[PDB]
Amino acid sequence: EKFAFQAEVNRMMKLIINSLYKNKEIFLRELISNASDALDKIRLISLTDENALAGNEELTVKIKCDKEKNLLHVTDTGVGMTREELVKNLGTIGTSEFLNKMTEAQESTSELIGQFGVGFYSAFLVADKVIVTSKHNNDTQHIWESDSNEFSVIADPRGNTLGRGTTITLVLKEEASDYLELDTIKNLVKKYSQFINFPIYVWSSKTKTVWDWELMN
Ligand SMILES: CCNC(=O)[C@H]1O[C@@H](n2cnc3c(N)ncnc32)[C@H](O)[C@@H]1O
Repeated sequence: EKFAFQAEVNRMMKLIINSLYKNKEIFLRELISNASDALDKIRLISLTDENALAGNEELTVKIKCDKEKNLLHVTDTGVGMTREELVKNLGTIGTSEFLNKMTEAQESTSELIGQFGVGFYSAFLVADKVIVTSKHNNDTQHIWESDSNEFSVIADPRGNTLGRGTTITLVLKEEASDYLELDTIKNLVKKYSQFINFPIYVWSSKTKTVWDWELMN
């Protein structure tokens, strides 16, 4: 259940965190970009697999703020991940070139992070803990969590609650509490969803005060 990150991943997490220090809100752009890719994959599968979308008939990205819990949630209904995939895909990693590319560019990698497929780690810039709950058609719902010093994966004792997809839950750092603010979230989600071809909603409030999904693109 408990794993260590690959040496290269530790170096990469540090690089990413060190360079994006001043431009932190791109973590949201990167997570949204990953959710898009997840949806594209499931959509490509729905073409050859008639049952692919069985677990969840929708193809969306929903974001919600839990200010009391101090949590940020980014859930997609994409391909999702198996237990093995959570361990390999997040715990392991043009890797060597990217390393030299990043260092020589820090001595704006904001674009070089999205280029390569490692924007997920940028979450650690605003979170102390990152939790990945995911449901894949060929496995049971699992949870991956890490504070960057190690990571573990277990079976979700809650069972299949997603159907299919992934929820990225970020335990926000104290100085990152502005991201629990709906409007701070909407400005960032409306800015980073304008290129995404799947609908992105933010659990917002309207006034008396009812809550519901508000589309962002
Ligand atoms: C190096 C960081 N790891 C990733 O972003 C990879 O992990 C998996 N991943 C990350 N976020 C998601 C997601 N929301 N849905 C599906 N796979 C994901 C993909 O294979 C990514 O390429």
